[PDB]
Amino acid sequence: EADCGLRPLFEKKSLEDKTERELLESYI
Amino acid sequence: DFEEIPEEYLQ
Amino acid sequence: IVEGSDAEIGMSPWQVMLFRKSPQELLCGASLISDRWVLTAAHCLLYPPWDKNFTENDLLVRIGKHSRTRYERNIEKISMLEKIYIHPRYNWRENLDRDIALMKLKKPVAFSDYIHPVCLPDRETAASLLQAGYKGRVTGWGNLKETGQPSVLQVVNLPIVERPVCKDSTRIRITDNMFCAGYKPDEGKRGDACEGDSGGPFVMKSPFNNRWYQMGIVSWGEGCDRDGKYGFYTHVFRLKKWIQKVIDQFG
Ligand SMILES: NC(=[NH2+])c1cc2cc(-c3cccc(-c4ccccc4)c3O)[nH]c2cc1Cl
Ligand code: NA
Repeated sequence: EADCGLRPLFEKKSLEDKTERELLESYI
Repeated sequence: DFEEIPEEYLQ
Repeated sequence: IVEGSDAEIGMSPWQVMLFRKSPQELLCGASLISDRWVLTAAHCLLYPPWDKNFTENDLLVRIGKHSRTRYERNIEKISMLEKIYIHPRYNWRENLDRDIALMKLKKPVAFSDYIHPVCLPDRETAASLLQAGYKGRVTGWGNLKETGQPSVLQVVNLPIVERPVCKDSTRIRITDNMFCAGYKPDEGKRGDACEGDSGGPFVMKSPFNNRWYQMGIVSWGEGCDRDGKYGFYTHVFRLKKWIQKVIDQFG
């Protein structure tokens, strides 16, 4: 869906949630 | 435990 | 969710709740993929071993929630179902292989800061993200211990495990339509889904285009957070052609 996966309160405002870091950091 | 939900959602 | 914390408002806006009308109880978790489709685990709907076979009329889908038991007036939406589709080769007799099912909502829902669909992965995103050691996130309002229900949506980030380990942890036959995730006893970290979380989403955030994709569905495990054991999830990408097909065949 084009717009899928971009959260109004986070991605769309450039705000991160407290643990997403953990995830991106596991990707390497 | 669940709180009641509006009657219109059962019908 | 065991050893998971409370979510933040709008952290998983695609998290759905399958609610039963009578009695009024939480059944499973599910996710919103478009404005009319919800995806979940087929065992949440049909499980003959325990005479479970729900129908359209028996369920309610509640989207926009945070709280488990409250009717968050003006924030969540409740929809009725038009049709339920279970995968034709769903295997409840042996290992819950192809544990997936789609639900069509009576009417489309409107998105808000609390309701937004998730992305379903594409061969390339599957390929790059489903790697052992990579974490995903699971959410639900399921139990907090094996044997203790939360008031708010819970979240836990788990690593994907290598298939051989998954296999060597159970006596159930694993198929290519499942993947398992969880920490090794050795990693002094825990977390796990549990009763009530079934059907919900396992998602990852693509570091390429910043979107969240739903790679797996909560399918099964043996106990909740037991050491030496893991959780198994339906492999969404491996069954994506099925998905596409019922969608562009029925709506
Ligand atoms: N990783 C885990 N440890 C785990 C545990 C359970 C436990 C369940 C579960 C337990 C009892 C009943 C149901 C159930 C049966 C029929 C319908 C709805 C729920 C469950 O999904 N689902 C689970 C999914 C997972 Cl990943
Ligand atoms: Na474990």
